[PDB]
Amino acid sequence: SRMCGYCGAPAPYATACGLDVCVYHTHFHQHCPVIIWCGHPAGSGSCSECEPPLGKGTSPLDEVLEQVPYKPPRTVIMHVEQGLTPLDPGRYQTRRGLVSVRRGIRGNEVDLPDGDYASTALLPTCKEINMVAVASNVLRSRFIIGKTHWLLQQVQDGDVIYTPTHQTMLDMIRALGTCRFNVPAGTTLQFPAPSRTGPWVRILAGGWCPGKNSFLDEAAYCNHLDVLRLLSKTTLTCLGDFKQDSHCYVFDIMPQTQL
Ligand SMILES: [Zn+2]
Ligand SMILES: [Zn+2]
Ligand SMILES: [Zn+2]
Ligand SMILES: [Zn+2]
Repeated sequence: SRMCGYCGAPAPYATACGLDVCVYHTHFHQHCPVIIWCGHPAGSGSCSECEPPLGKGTSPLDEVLEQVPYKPPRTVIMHVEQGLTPLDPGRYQTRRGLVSVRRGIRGNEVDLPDGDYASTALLPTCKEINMVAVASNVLRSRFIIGKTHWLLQQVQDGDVIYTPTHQTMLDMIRALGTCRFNVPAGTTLQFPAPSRTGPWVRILAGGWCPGKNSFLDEAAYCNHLDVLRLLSKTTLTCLGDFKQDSHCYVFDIMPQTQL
């Protein structure tokens, strides 16, 4: 049961960039195309139903997306046999509507009859963003105004520490000492071996993973969409300089603490 990334209402449709949207919000997403009930992009004028003009979006997500130009992927054919496809896991727009492809024991599982289907993969740009949750969680978050001794006192084994780059991830691992992590695939840096115990250290672009308390290292330098993705699922304790395009808009609303 998918919910609208803007307002939280039931979302039968999705943007090309991966945001779920309700009937209303199909027409307020200027960033990229939204295929609607008639099968055409909203406001395209391909038929009577998609003739009405688009509106300008009023979510700060829409402001963030002004700096992220939509790059449309090429149409690829999804071969399906015995409920399996060669195409990677993800969400795809087809003539049967939206279709999910999930990794399983046998391979990439997809709930479609045997055949070949023209498909357009949705981008991960706005994957799992929920602005209703962001508005709630940001007010119960905290930006903490090196002072790594503070982090060691507060951090626990069940916590998760998100971090922007491979370099910042490496430096966080050295500062913590004993900690769990997965070494990023295709990295030029020399990471140490992950311990059996300790707090998890995860690369920000990997998205949200369940944890007790969550931290955002160098929050001012972090990708805006990834931050929103994180605040869609949990409150954060943000770290580093407040400022150093600019930092994400959420940090103007977020409560602060010194020391
Ligand atoms: Zn909506
Ligand atoms: Zn979009
Ligand atoms: Zn139409
Ligand atoms: Zn600001």
